[PDB]
Amino acid sequence: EEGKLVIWINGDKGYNGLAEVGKKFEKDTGIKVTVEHPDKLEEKFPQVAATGDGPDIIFWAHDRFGGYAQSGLLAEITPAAAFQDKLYPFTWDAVRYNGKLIAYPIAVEALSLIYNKDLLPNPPKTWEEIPALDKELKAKGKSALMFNLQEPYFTWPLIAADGGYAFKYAAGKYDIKDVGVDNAGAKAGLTFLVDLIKNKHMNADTDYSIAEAAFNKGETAMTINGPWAWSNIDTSAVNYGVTVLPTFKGQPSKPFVGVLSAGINAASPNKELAKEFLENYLLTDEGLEAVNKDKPLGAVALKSYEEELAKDPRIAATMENAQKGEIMPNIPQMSAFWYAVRTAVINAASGRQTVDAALAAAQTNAAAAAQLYDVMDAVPARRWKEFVRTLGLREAEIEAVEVEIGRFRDQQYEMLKRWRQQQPAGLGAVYAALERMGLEGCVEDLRSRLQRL
Ligand SMILES: OC[C@H]1O[C@H](O[C@H]2[C@H](O)[C@@H](O)[C@@H](O)O[C@@H]2CO)[C@H](O)[C@@H](O)[C@@H]1O
Repeated sequence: EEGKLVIWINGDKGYNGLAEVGKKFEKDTGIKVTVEHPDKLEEKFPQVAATGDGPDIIFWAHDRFGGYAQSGLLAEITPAAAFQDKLYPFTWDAVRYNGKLIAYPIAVEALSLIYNKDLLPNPPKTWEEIPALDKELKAKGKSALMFNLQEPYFTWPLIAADGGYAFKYAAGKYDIKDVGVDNAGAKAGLTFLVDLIKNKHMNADTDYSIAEAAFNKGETAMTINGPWAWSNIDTSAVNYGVTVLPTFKGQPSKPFVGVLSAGINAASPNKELAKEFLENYLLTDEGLEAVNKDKPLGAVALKSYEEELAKDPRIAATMENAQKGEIMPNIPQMSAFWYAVRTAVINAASGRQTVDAALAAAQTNAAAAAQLYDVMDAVPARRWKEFVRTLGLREAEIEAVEVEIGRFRDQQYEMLKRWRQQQPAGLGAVYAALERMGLEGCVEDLRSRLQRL
């Protein structure tokens, strides 16, 4: 409410360093700033966004924000040109949706190969030598590589290496009908990983926590993680280097590059309080450093502080894997891409389906669920569950998109409920709700539009 900014950020980031920026904002303003890191906040936000229980500011990679923006869930970001010139232009590209800036870019993230120099002074240049490397390391009682296999964010670089892609980009924007998840490149990539499991070089149940504790206790020679993981490795007794990810079939693995961004809730009563903290407190040299001290940000978007961080060879390696990778689209159809790839990798890793059944299933489901967003606002009110039931698409990854779209539609009805009570609300979500509620909603919609002038 008024007199407080509640901020949502994921738990693997420096929320205590971010809180320290919230203290300094309170010493000058008296305004209290609370930072919390809820479980599944990226899925919890579309549930409580337009309600009085949503955050004022939400921190996540830029790929989740276009679904928020298209729903009208976030207020438009309009900094002065003098403030925009303080950040790199490509960071603003990642937060521009339909010509509108929708968030504040914070830092550039990219996965890197992190290795123990004591167990491995020269890291492998190719994926293909980890099998032979692991055998020599399992004789030593250890393993070669352990990383999170439960999230496709970590496994996508190998899948993308030989030619996999999410949505084909061609001349200005992406084609959601062109998904490259089961092409010859993505199959060879996922086959190599599955080959590592069946050959006893990796465990299919390895997650983030096990892979981190194994590397930080010297049990595996390598892991794959981002800049946020460096702080936990510093505290342990391992001398580590970070460098390029291995190549596959002679081509560099292409990770999905995420730009950590801060979006402002369109239903927040303290939008101006949020921009002042963001523009004049966090996005400063001493604000970024308070967070980077907690757990590192990576290549920050602030050009002044990025001069100091570019010295770090760990930052240079992050940028090298980011140029070899590709930036994530911010389109709402990314949620459909992820949900379908998570199931394909887990099913192929556990052997429940072959690499071919897994990647062909995800290809059709990701291309089918992508079209649901094109009619999310068209389906008339009270009819979304009826619409879903009629289609009969009973696939887990497709209905995960149906549920989120249903969550998006509910928040637009909350925005209309507040807007009718002269409360803070996003006008785009108000109109999106009104334009699916019959002829009287379209009269109330346009009548409103005509008084705005
Ligand atoms: O897994 C940790 C890592 O996850 C994030 O990457 C996400 C992506 O941003 C989401 O849209 C999700 O659907 O897909 C990926 C997970 O599979 C962040 O990019 C990163 O900061 C975070 O550490």
